[PDB]
Amino acid sequence: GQVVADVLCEFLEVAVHLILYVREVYPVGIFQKRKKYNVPVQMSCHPELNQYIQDTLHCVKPLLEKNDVEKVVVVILDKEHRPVEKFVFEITQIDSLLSHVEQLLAAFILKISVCDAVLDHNPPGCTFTVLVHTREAATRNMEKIQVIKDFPWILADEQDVHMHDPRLIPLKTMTSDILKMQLYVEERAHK
Amino acid sequence: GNLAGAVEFNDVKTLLREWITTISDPMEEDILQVVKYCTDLIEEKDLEKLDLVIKYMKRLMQQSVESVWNMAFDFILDNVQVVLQQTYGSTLKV
Amino acid sequence: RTANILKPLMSPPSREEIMA
Repeated sequence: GQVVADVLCEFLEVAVHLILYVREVYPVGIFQKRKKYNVPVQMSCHPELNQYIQDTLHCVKPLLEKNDVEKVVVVILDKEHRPVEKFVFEITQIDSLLSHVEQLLAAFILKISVCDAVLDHNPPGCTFTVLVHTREAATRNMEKIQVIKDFPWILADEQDVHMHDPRLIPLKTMTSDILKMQLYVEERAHK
Repeated sequence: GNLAGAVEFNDVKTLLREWITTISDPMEEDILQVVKYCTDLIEEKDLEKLDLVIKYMKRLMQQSVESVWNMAFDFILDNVQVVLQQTYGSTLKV
Repeated sequence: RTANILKPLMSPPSREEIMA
């Protein structure tokens, strides 16, 4: 069921672009709307930013193939390179309705699109990064993820990760034969 | 600059000898811990330690009977080189 | 200090780089 990796990587790329739209990491003047999941989405048209997102999900896809990823996380960092909010895609993995699962992903997009309602404003000058939490610490994980030259990965320190006393804002959970995933946000207690 | 407790270098050289010499199949977790130790030396601007750590490990790991320690060394260095290539524009000599 | 968290070394382009 490595279709899941192909489906998830498509979805995560779309969800990362939308997350940076909705949280204002980047100017409105680089987004353009496009249709995924027969819901609209708002994707970047900046090449360097698009390359960073595609480079990242190119390296993750094979860890997804073996169900070796517990979480893919989009981290909003503050100007001090400190996490301020985290969008966590928590992942658990033939009556096969692959066609119906892709459309269950639309509800993620609509929840993401309206999530500034239920979240505090971020400090100005935020950037982001991507964390991949593996199910187990395995040599094979890092062998698979270092395939793009000029795009190496490292093991994150507690600084790349740690938020004191965060709040948890659940957004959407799905429960299928082939894809068990939920999206929740962790926001920093304060600014 | 942590390696599983040891800040002082000579202590690191000592945690790494006990580990490589007495244990014939290392857990992947500990190999990853040495890679993170090495990439942290890069962030913290200690290329001399980095060089000395690689040299110490290359001796001990390549001298092992157990072929696992040989492939663990290749793995460690591979993940250090790709960090150096980007952070410094270059590759560590041996 | 468990070692199961991977991240790109590289930063994405800064809000600056993009409005060139």
